[PDB]
Amino acid sequence: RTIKVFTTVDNINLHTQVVDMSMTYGQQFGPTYLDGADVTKIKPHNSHEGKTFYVLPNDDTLRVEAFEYYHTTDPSFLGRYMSALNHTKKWKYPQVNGLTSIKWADNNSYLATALLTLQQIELKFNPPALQDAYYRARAGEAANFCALILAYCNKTVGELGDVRETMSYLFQHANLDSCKRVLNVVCKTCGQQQTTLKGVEAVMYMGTLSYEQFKKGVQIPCTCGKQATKYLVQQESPFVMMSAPPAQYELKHGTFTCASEYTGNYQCGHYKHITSKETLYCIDGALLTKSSEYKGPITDVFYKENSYTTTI
Amino acid sequence: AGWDLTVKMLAGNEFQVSLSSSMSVSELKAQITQKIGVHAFQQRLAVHPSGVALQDRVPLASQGLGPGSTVLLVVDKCDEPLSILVRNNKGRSSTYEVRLTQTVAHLKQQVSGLEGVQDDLFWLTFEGKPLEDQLPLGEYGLKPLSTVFMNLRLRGG
Ligand SMILES: [Zn+2]
Repeated sequence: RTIKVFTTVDNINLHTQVVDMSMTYGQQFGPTYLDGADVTKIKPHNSHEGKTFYVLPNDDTLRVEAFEYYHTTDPSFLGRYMSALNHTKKWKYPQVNGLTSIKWADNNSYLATALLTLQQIELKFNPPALQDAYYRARAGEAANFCALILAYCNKTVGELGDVRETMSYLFQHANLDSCKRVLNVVCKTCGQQQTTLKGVEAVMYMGTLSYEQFKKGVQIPCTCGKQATKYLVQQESPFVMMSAPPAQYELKHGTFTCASEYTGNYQCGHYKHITSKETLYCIDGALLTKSSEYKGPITDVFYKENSYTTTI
Repeated sequence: AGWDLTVKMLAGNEFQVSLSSSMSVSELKAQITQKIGVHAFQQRLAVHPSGVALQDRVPLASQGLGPGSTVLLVVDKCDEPLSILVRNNKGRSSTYEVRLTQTVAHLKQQVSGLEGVQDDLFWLTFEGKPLEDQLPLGEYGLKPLSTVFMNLRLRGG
């Protein structure tokens, strides 16, 4: 005696299967998952009729479907994705006017900060899996997006994390081709040098949190011994990310999009999210606090941008 | 729809690889790696017989290549040592001798030793792309005197 189930890799192309109830799922499909739960070594229950199961791509059809969705051939992916999801569906996702954080659990503060950030910057993902999940995360059903973020970044539930590392890994899977940055580095021995950057490098800088400082110049050490001045000549992107080692920084309302606060060291630490709505919000996981002004250890600051040319 | 491509080698001998429409050069090289065990970065690919080079991020279906088309693979095993720079949080570029065949992991070992930091408390980037431990240096297209950035890893829970 048998039941009817669906096997898939994308939850788009569903394949009708008839399962012998005497054998494990594993004995018929190889590695098999029900909403992230590993049901490989489990015999089919009656309550499984008509339900969808994810499986390891194990034929040239499933392989095509899977790459078209995830943009990876990596055989471990559904393993690490489904393993993450199995935890992320059990987290709570509190909102403030549609902005979705995560109640603290399994050291998830960095994920929560990343998740909040992603909802406030104009970003277009390439793997349909990320784009689909990204649109459902903005709507409030965000557990799936978090599991994909963990998998793509190759981190696990429980592991400590860095928000800048995470955005760096994700930005590789985003279309940033239209993004362009032009800098001038002004030494006294090299002279003046103008470099044009594209993609990820056009939107991330590590050295200062201030966008207004980067526009009128920052001191960096040069190859030629002493100190050159780097400044921003032209910028064409929907946002910019400005990062620097955690430092006591004042965030003025209306002068930035959102920012990451880091309290701790290079062993253990904790992230809070600060965003500029009608006033300044401080979102520590589930807890929300409003203030007209904010000072604290900021490490990452996101700004809104369209097209900037300098006057120098 | 999936589709099959013919890879002609300069040894003369052919084989077949399975693609999907959204696949570009990276995945072809990764599929060739599968069948003949040659690092992606050591493969030069061009349309056969026209002999025009492949566009690096636009899909293969978008370019000339469709089902029944052929591509020429030639293999540059050249593994000469080269000098690369690895800059820390301060700004001090230090020079390391490496080969494009040795893993990012092996490079972190060297940088961990010289900068005196546990290998798992920093990550490396080249041109904004994170370097993954298990992959070889060649994948990230490092030239002689290319500058790898060392990033101190925050540990947020
Ligand atoms: Zn100089």
